[PDB]
Amino acid sequence: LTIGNSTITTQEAANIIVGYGEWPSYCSDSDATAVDKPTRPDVSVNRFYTLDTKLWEKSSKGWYWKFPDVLTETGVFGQNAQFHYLYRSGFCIHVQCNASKFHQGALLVAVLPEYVIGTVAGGTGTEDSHPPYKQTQPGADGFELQHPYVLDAGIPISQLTVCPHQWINLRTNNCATIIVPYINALPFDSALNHCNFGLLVVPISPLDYDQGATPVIPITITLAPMCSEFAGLRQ
Amino acid sequence: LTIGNSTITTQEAANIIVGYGEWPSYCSDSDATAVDKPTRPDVSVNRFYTLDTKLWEKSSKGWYWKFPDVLTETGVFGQNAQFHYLYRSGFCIHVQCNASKFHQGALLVAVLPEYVIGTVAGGTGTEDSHPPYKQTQPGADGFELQHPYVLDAGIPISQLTVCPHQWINLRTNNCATIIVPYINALPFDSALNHCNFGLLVVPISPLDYDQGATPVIPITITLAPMCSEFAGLRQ
Amino acid sequence: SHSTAETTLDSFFSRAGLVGEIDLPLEGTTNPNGYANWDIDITGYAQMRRKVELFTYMRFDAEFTFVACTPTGEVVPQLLQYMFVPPGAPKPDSRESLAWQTATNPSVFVKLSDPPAQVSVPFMSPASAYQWFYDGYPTFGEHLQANDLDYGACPNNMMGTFSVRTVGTSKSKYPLVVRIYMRMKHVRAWIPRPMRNQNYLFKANPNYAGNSIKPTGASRTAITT
Amino acid sequence: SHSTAETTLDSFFSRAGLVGEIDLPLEGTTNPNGYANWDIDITGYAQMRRKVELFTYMRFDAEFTFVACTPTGEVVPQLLQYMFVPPGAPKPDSRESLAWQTATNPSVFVKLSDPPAQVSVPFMSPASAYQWFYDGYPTFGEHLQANDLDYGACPNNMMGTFSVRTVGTSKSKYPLVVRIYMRMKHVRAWIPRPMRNQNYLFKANPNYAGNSIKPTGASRTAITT
Amino acid sequence: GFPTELKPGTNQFLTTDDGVSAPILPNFHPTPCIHIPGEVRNLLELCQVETILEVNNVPTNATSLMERLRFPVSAQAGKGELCAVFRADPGRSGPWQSTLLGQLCGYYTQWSGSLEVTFMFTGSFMATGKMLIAYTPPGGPLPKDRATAMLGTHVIWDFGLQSSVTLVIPWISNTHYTTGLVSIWYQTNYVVPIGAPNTAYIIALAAAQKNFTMQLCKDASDIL
Amino acid sequence: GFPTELKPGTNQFLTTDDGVSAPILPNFHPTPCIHIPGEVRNLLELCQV
Amino acid sequence: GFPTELKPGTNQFLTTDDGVSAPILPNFHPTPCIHIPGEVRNLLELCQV
Repeated sequence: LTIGNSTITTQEAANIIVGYGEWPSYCSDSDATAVDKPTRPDVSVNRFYTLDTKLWEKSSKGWYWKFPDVLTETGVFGQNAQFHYLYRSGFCIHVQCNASKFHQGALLVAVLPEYVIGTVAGGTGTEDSHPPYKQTQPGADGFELQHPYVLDAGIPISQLTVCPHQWINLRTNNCATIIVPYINALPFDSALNHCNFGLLVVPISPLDYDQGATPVIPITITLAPMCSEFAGLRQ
Repeated sequence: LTIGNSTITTQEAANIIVGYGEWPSYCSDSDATAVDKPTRPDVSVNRFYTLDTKLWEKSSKGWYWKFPDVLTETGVFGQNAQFHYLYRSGFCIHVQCNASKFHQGALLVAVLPEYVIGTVAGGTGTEDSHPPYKQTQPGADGFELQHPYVLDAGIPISQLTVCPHQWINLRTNNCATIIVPYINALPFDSALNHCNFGLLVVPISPLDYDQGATPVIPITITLAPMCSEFAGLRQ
Repeated sequence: SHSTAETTLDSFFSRAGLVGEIDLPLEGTTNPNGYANWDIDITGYAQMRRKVELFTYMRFDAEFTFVACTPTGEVVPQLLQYMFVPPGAPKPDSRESLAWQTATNPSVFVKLSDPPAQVSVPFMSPASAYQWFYDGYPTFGEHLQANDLDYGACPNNMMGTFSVRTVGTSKSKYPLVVRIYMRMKHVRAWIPRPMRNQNYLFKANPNYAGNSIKPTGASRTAITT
Repeated sequence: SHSTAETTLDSFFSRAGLVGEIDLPLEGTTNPNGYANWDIDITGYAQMRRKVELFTYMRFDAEFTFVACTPTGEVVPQLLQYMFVPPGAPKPDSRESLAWQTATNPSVFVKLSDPPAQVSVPFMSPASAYQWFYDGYPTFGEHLQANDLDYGACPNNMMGTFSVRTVGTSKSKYPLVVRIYMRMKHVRAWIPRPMRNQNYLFKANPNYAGNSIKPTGASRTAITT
Repeated sequence: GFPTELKPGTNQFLTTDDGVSAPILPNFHPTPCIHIPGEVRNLLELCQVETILEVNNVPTNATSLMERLRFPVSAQAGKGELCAVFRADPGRSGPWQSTLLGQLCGYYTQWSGSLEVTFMFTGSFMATGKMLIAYTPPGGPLPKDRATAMLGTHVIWDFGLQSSVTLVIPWISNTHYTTGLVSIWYQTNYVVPIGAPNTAYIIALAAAQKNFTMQLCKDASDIL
Repeated sequence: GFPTELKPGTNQFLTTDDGVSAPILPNFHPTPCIHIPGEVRNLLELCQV
Repeated sequence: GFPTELKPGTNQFLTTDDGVSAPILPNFHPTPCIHIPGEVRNLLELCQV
């Protein structure tokens, strides 16, 4: 893939894995879904937007993101899609971790479409609900889980692999690349209001060093959205 | 049309519009509608009937006509349709208004098949009914509307365009010509008892002058009946 | 939803609607005789008139269903009589009238225990199509000046009428209620008209009020949404 | 056992499950009226919810069956009315509502003597497929922060609602109970999910307890079988 | 003879049940179907006919009830704001209830399609000026000003193209919020020579084009 | 007409019987089946992941 | 056996119903249709006399 500004080169072992087995496509619209024609080049906004890199402690318990969201005030992607009426796109996302040959651990990069992340509070002591407002727009840094075993959704990682996933074993792979197409009932919904998609990077073997060695492990996420769908509006 | 007495030359603006998409036809009777033969030369009755021209002031609110009736003591036609047993014809009617290019307004000439126009009185204070006399049998002179928004029929002009219509906007066209075929459940009904058909000429932008200009604007009606059908009776 | 099937006249009109609710108490204040004529109006299903006065001429068959019950809803072993009499044929006057035995008046005999009868009434008019309003006097020939309120109604638009009995020489045993549902089939319509905007006053003419209502107002001013 | 017939989604789903238990007593304090609206939840069959949360999006037609009896089980000579009203359509508020006579609301008249009514409801959603949970606030456009309990639930996943009456102007004579069974037909599903492991609290969000249980425990130690 | 098992739905009366029923008069041959010119076999034919749009849904007096089809332009306001045609959703309560389209949509539930709104100018022959019509898609609020509206879908209408101007809104849908907005702005003042009324009028009539489709039938009328 | 004898199983309601029932909305045409990428037509597909 | 749903109009007696009913004497052979000259098959022929 030599499309964009600067890449990050790998020895390209077959850690490549496509969402459900079929590539992200464009919209097949030479019929009548919209008489106005959204127009989209492959390299305008398909820049390699690399998020903030995050730390991995022993007591880290996994992290999640939402994707139509994550680009809002993020990149020229967010500066246009907020103003555009409708959105659709595939992704090439690269979760990359840099570690030593003395470190041991296990990460599980997995991909999940409709991610309803809960959640609950205490009980019925004072109030029964209050899910957070800041639940959407988790920043590149955010956010930590609460109960990773159930993904704060009452759903087990034990079977998380049933969704398109990919392993990062510091024994073998420090790099993983997974591609997802667009996934929705409608070929066009709006973006920031509905996050079509969620990404998880959760450790299973919770890492161990022997001290005197850098205790923090970088998990750098690198994104490249393919087959987007836009045109332009006002401001 | 160079068929008849005197014609009227026009620059043939895109005023052409046919009733419902079909030319007025004659009678097909090699079936079993009548062993009797209706008789009509093509040049017998096709004279250009121009009625009296009516005035259009700012306080004008529209007029309507009924067509089989309007010819009674009207023309040699009414002197002809009154004696016959059965009637059938389409019409080609030419509505022409002459105004200045300093005058402005907007007319909607429209034609309506079965036109039952009411009507009602006050309440139950003085009279409860009194259905109208000259409601049917409208002379050339008549008739003025009463409440144009509902065509005195509880029916909105807002959707009058659903019927065969044509606009006269003094911005562009001052002339309109519209053709109607025969339209009834029976191919032959009687004339003087039932007016199968109604014509409306309603202003929406009720004309405006700048004073010092003649405040009366003429809406001249001209009629030309195609495909009549008769044979002969007594006297 | 790329399909125009729900915009067909048939799909737009095909639905058994309640158009008749006939009450037969054991004895009471409705009809102490044990006998009822139902002139067959389509307007019984209220909204239907506007729904069909979209057009001038249209044409259809009619499939009627007869659900009869007690006012309680108790289903009861009663044997009753449905009679459809053609436009030409006369209507019965008494419970013991002869019209009930007149063969040319098609009759239906079912029990309430037996599931609702289901019949079809064809296109009865001598015209090519039904007609909702006649821009003329329904009198053929020279006019009579006795009255002139006889306006707009086309008389050969009557598609018959239905009559009901609790069969027998003696009076009924149970208080009964018959309901009639109308379904329109092979629909063909013709000349399209603008749709009604006022309330109706009478049920034979497009009459209106001495004060016009507006199909939408309260918009303040043209600038404010 | 070499056959993939019982591993198709259809065989996995083709079975009428009880989803409705509506009581219409002679009189009491649930609904003293003789009248009940039944919003059409599939969650009525308890286990079905986890059974369908195996996937994200799925799609099917639905065959409904209505068995009615007394709380005793006495089958009773009563004629009742089932009315299905679409998602858009309004629900009746009173027993004597006008909505019962509204034609665009398909209605069913059966007796308890008559075997249970059976109708088929097609795929209703304006979407191409159903959706069990919407990872967004269901408003298109700007967010409304007046309320935020409106989360995850997709409203056009609602496939209508059912209403029941004891037919008649007067109240019923007998105490009745209607039971509703749903069978899913041409089922096609899509995106696979891990299956639920904790208990449900609400029916609009996959919320869980403030203390996690374990989908299997009591294993003593890894060495001992 | 022939064996049979009766199945549920037996003896049931379904209002929308479509079957062939017992004919009451089987020997009867009805009056023949002769050809009558204007005929409809689909309501969309009606959904596609251009009909008047009551933008000026302001006055409620029968003497001023006619003012709704019409909406004015005058030499008073300059380069400012004249009129938004309000929401661009026909079946929704508003100006569109005047259109035939808006009414038949009231006989259904949710729709999807494209609309075109042709505007007609009724002023004098000698009048000249400019108007820019600006559509504002759902989600995006009404453009603050002219300069804000120009950066989007908009058409500068001059009375050189006097006859009309057709504005086609691409796509609208009902998915059970915020809808499309059409705004009409004074690009410039209504200039006239002497002898012309310092005020003129516009009539707006609209319809849906051919990709327009509708949903399930639903009834809600006026009479009771 | 065509002679018929009712046989046992008449008027019986079987929860798992596979028959065609009366359609509630015979005029209704649902939104089209557009292609959604990941699809399952057999649960065995899950047994293999 | 063969599945069936009974529809409304069931058990109804319609006076103008055109059906074939059970024959009372199926083995009976009625006297043959010998030819008698003047015959009418339609009432309109009378309308023309």
